[PDB]
Amino acid sequence: GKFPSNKTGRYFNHTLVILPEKCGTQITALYCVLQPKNQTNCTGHTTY
Amino acid sequence: YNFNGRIFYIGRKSYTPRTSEGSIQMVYVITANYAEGPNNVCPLK
Amino acid sequence: CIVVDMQPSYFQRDWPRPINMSAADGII
Ligand SMILES: *[C@@H]1O[C@H](CO)[C@@H](O[C@@H]2O[C@H](CO)[C@@H](O[C@@H]3O[C@H](CO)[C@@H](O)[C@H](O)[C@@H]3O)[C@H](O)[C@H]2NC(C)=O)[C@H](O)[C@H]1NC(C)=O
Ligand SMILES: *[C@@H]1O[C@H](CO)[C@@H](O)[C@H](O)[C@H]1NC(C)=O
Ligand SMILES: *[C@@H]1O[C@H](CO)[C@@H](O)[C@H](O)[C@H]1NC(C)=O
Ligand SMILES: *[C@@H]1O[C@H](CO)[C@@H](O)[C@H](O)[C@H]1NC(C)=O
Repeated sequence: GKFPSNKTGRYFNHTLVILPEKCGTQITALYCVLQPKNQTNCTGHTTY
Repeated sequence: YNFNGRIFYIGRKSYTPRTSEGSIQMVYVITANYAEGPNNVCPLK
Repeated sequence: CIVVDMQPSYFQRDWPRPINMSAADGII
């Protein structure tokens, strides 16, 4: 979908994210709902 | 319906899930994959 | 929360490595 700041890259339901952790020694996979936060330049408001 | 910001014309129609006496009528779909490798899933004998 | 700098102009150097079929690079 679209961000409230008219940007692109928001996923509106369950997302699968693959993250490397601990200096590239662990690979994790989270299937979680990704909610935007409301902080300045932090996925909230009209400035992003 | 306004999903995500897009217009979606939908339609919902209900039905009775179970009979009068209280027996739930299920539908079970079972898909079995026969592959060329070793067969893991087995019946318990 | 964190002010970052986004500038894709410096991120365009190519050094391409295309797929070589004779080595089976991406064959599953
Ligand atoms: C699938 O599951 C059923 C139920 O768990 C298994 O049937 C059970 O089989 C055992 C032994 O074959 C039975 O135990 C026997 O019980 C009688 C009294 O009921 C007792 O006198 C004997 O000494 C013995 O302990 C058990 O009753 C029986 N249960 C039922 C509900 O039939 C069945 O064997 C399983 N299939 C397999 C493992 O392939
Ligand atoms: C996707 O997210 C919306 C946001 O509320 C939710 O209503 C919907 O149920 C979600 N999709 C599924 C399949 O649960
Ligand atoms: C991303 O950056 C490139 C590099 O200038 C640009 O050509 C492209 O239009 C940008 N895309 C978006 C969606 O901002
Ligand atoms: C593919 O790899 C082989 C093995 O080194 C090499 O001989 C060949 O030239 C390569 N092909 C290309 C198109 O790079």
